[PDB]
Amino acid sequence: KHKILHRLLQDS
Amino acid sequence: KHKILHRLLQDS
Amino acid sequence: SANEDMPVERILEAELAVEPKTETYVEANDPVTNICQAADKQLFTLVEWAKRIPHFSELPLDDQVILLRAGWNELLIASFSHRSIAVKDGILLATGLHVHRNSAHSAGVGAIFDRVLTELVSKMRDMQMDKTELGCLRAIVLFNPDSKGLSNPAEVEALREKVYASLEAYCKHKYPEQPGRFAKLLLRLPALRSIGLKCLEHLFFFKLIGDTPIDTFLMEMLEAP
Amino acid sequence: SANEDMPVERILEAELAVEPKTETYVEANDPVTNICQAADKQLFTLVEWAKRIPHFSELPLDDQVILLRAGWNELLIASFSHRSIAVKDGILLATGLHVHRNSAHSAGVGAIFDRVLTELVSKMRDMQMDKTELGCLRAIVLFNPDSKGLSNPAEVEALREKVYASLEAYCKHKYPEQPGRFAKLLLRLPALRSIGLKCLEHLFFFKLIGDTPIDTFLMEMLEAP
Ligand SMILES: CCCCCCCCCCCCCCCC(=O)O
Ligand SMILES: CCCCCCCCCCCCCCCC(=O)O
Ligand SMILES: [Cl-]
Ligand SMILES: [Cl-]
Repeated sequence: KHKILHRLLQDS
Repeated sequence: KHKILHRLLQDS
Repeated sequence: SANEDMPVERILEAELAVEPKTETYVEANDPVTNICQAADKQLFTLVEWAKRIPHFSELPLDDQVILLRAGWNELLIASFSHRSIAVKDGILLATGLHVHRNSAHSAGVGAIFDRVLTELVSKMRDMQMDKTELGCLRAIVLFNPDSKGLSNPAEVEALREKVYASLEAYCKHKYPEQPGRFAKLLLRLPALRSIGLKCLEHLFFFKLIGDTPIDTFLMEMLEAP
Repeated sequence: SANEDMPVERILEAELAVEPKTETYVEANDPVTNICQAADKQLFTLVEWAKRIPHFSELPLDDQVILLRAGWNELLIASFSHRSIAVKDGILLATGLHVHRNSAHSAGVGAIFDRVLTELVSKMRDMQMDKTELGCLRAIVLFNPDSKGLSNPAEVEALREKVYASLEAYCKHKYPEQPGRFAKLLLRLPALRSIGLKCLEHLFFFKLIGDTPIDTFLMEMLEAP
């Protein structure tokens, strides 16, 4: 899952 | 307390 | 040679980039609620910190996720502990709140609070641990090759080794009169691990009892894999 | 200089003095019962080991007690882990019994058993950790200045520093081609701490449920201070 963490890691 | 540990540490 | 593939300058820059701007602290109903609000806030900042550590952003996304889920609690504890060397019987939260020893004891979390002060804050203060050293210890924690599920544990091990080679060189150059300093830094990591485990046990209890607000990112970190 | 007040020769002699004499291992109803019987046996041997570590016997008796009560579980885990580098999917107990991965999983302790194999045994094997290095890591664990209630934590800190100064010198002399080796040894201590905490949680559960025999010395170590 880890929705928030994936979103924050993507955003460059 | 620690009866066994005290006994084993004393014995020289 | 150490410094070039993992430069301590970049690790210090990561620390300095994410420092909170608090002019004057004030004492925190429940300090545990304030600590949990600060932890949620600082998880967002932790992701920004990790992106600034050399090579972290080049790992596979799934491995970035595993390392931050494995490390966040120790990473946050190391940060607030180092921030707190400035006060005598308390911790400084990133929200600009202070939690006094007495407040923590009065909230039923005295024992873990005392471990943080005695094993981390006081020891960081006693040796004047600097921000480069803190950053390097945090980067060692982040690059944890024992984290379960990594696609390539050997590449994380290699990044950890580059950090500790760079930290040792930094310590020998800056503190040549203290040949034991590098070992002394590393030997705070078992205490950090133990304190992190106990803090996570508390947080799971706070979630279970349901009497402590837990915001969305902190809640996500408490979810099963 | 390091070596003279805390000689690695004496730490190796302590290791070699207490090694079990097992010619041929055999597979262990309940492997957990066999592990608990071996732990009780090895607590007696641990006291003899600690007496042979330079300066330990010169500490106040109450501080000797605090250090062994704080450290025993990590000390025993480090020992059986290093003993087990000789086998591929198991651990070798001091009683001459082997516990296979499959036996541990079949007894409901698979997850912790796998952590021991992956984070300790395999890593000790991969780097060919030697008995001098093992002995020094164990002496660092024994001399834990964070142990609560010590009469003079600074003297225990000083003994720890003498061990790690001696270990570093030993590593530089014997393994000069591996400049990272000393750090790599120290960086097993957080995993050892975590695995020790989880093993102690298991042992408290085994005591609570009451379905696992726990002999007198192991029982005494599970008593409140
Ligand atoms: C410090 C005592 C712990 C009290 C109860 C356990 C809760 C665990 C929280 C640990 C993470 C805290 C993060 C603070 C973030 C910060 O302000 O820098
Ligand atoms: C190894 C998996 C653990 C299974 C359940 C937890 C029990 C904790 C026991 C840890 C101490 C074991 C000591 C063995 C002594 C030895 O033979 O050298
Ligand atoms: Cl230490
Ligand atoms: Cl490591």
